[PDB]
Amino acid sequence: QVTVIPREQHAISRKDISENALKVMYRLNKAGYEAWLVGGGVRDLLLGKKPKDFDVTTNATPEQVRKLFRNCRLVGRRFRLAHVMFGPEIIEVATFRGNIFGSIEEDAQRRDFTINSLYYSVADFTVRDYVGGMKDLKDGVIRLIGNPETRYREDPVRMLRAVRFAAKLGMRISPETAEPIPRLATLLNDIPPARLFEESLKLLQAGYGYETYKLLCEYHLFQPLFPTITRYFTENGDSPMERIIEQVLKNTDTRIHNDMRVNPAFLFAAMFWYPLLETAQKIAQESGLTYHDAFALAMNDVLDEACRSLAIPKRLTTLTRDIWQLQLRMSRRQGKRAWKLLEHPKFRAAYDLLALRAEVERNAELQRLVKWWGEFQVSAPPDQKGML
Amino acid sequence: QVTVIPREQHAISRKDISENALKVMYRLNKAGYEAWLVGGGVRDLLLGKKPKDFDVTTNATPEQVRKLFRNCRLVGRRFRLAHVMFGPEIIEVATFRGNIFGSIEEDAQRRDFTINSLYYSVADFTVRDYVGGMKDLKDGVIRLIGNPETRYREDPVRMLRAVRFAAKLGMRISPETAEPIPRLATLLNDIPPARLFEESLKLLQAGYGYETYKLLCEYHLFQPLFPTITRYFTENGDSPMERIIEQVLKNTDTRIHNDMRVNPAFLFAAMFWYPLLETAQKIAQESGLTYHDAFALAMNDVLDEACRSLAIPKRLTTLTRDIWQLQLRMSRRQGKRAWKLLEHPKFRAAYDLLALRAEVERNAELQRLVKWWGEFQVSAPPDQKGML
Ligand SMILES: [Mg+2]
Ligand SMILES: [Mg+2]
Repeated sequence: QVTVIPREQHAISRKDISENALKVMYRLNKAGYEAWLVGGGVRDLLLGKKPKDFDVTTNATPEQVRKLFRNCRLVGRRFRLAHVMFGPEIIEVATFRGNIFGSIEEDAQRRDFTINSLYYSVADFTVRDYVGGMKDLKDGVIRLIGNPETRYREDPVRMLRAVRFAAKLGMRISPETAEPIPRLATLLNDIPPARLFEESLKLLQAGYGYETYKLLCEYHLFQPLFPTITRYFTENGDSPMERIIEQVLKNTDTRIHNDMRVNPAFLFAAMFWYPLLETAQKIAQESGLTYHDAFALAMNDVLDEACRSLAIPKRLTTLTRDIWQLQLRMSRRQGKRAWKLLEHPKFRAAYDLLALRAEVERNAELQRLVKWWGEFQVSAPPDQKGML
Repeated sequence: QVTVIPREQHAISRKDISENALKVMYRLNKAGYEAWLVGGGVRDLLLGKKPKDFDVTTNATPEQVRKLFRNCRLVGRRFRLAHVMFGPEIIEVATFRGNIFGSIEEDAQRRDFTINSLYYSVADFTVRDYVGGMKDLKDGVIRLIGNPETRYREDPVRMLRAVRFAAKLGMRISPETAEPIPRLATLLNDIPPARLFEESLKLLQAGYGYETYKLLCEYHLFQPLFPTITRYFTENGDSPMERIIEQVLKNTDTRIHNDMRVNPAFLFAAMFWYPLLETAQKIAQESGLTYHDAFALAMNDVLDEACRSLAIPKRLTTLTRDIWQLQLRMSRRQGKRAWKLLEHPKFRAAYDLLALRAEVERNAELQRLVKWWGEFQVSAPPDQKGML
């Protein structure tokens, strides 16, 4: 009913707050086609927040669009979606969708959620709401577009996004859009591990991982992704592993909010720590082997388990292992062979994993290794001498 | 004299300590060529220690050493002196010198010091002492070769080497080999700037820099190199700049010896600190403007006149700029920018410069900033937050 809403009444998504990606819409409008702003920004802008990306949408063949920007630095590849560069600014320019494409209204339906589907045009300063969009955005409601049941089945990932946005923005998930999940959760295991990875970092790294974890668990959507971990929760609720994941997420959340670059390998080596430590002690007694070699074995075990669900890059995995290895050495009350560690490119991680280990296990013996490497890592060579 | 010494009369020097340049010498010997092991390690082997390098000399022309090795990996270039590469152990094979190329007695002549001219042949397990070498190396005396006065004028840098070895091994410089230095020192500003740099680092950044600095001051060899510094020495003997330098050395020494790695950008940024700080006081209290901007000129000046003597690469200077910059940033008690700062690459250095600035000045309003940044960088995010 309320399809087109004008500048004065829409929380002024004030023209001037649009990264000059207007210069790209202009070349479109000034070229016969029409161009719009969708999801990402238009959502945030209308809310109030500082948008985190501007995505334009046009009705120009992904072909015509390629022609109109020969002078421009457009990073090709990939169908429908055309890319354009400036500085630390890249502009997504996707053609509508629907023989394939068609109206701006046809496109508004293939999109996932309501709020993420509001259109803005700089030409008339109006925003088109061909979905609950506006109302939902107002009430703080994440609502899936078509028939939940059907869409989820078509692309199970949508279940994850539905919960992610729900935790990222501070709103509740739509009723008819929430029911299906607990059931269909299982449906993710049919997804390339390559992807469940990509989409997993967008959940926990991204800066809202604590809340997003509170949800991914309360919708059994955590199960499919992290079996190796699910397995160890204690109905109790205070397992030291459980605490570790909660904290490491609150902390990784702080970092991302205070702009501090973060480690993806750290995250995993933190979550999978106790389960690793468990499979370590298990193979120890069940095969009377030496601890250092039992643990060294367990690493391979836990990884190809997780790796089975989340395709983790061989890159990140190497580090992880190291972040763990150091958890051994760093305890052995070492001597003049410690400088060697203080130097490891991973000492920082390893340390911060020991910061936590001592924090959650409220173990005084461990918390000593930390108060020690605490001094020894910031000390100066003279004192660092004596210390050893 | 005693020209040749047998393996039964010369310190261990058992062929089994000669890593495997042996395979480079054998290939020559099998070809009707002379293989002598000369220089550093050949000296050390006698003392007992372990050779840090293995170089070899032969009566084979450089274009001959090329044929008999066209197979192996020759990191060629460099007239004379061919480069054989095993990998983490590269061997140098250089041709005898003189009309151009000559014999072993001829080569032993154009060689700087005594102990650095003993030859060894796997062929007959004998060391060749054409120069004083043996005696010198026993008594522990750094004696030059020909006529001190003329060789120093030939290549002034030779004097720097004189102290360098004098410091490294625990030996004394020969009387005749010393007399000229105080007088001839000034001959160093007639030496390319970039070249001094090499030889400057070869002195301090070599893990002997404390003993080598003292010997550079006692022979007035320091002055020609770091004019910008000499200028602020105080008659009283131990100012704050005069402690800062002895410490940065004693420490950069400690590191190198406990096989750590070391930042040169740091070494300098430390020495030249107070001087910069001095050009700040004047540039400020005169032509009076803001301490920040004043301090910004103080940098360009110091580096300019300092880089007039030493040729510090644009690279190194830029990191020096940083370490200094951070000394103010870190100064002002504050936060939220803190993380944005803790993430700075040259932060590790900056901290350690404050480490010293506090030690030397004994000022408890700095040792205070240290006890802070010290704790703010070892504790995890929950505390790192409350500390602001
Ligand atoms: Mg982007
Ligand atoms: Mg060398």
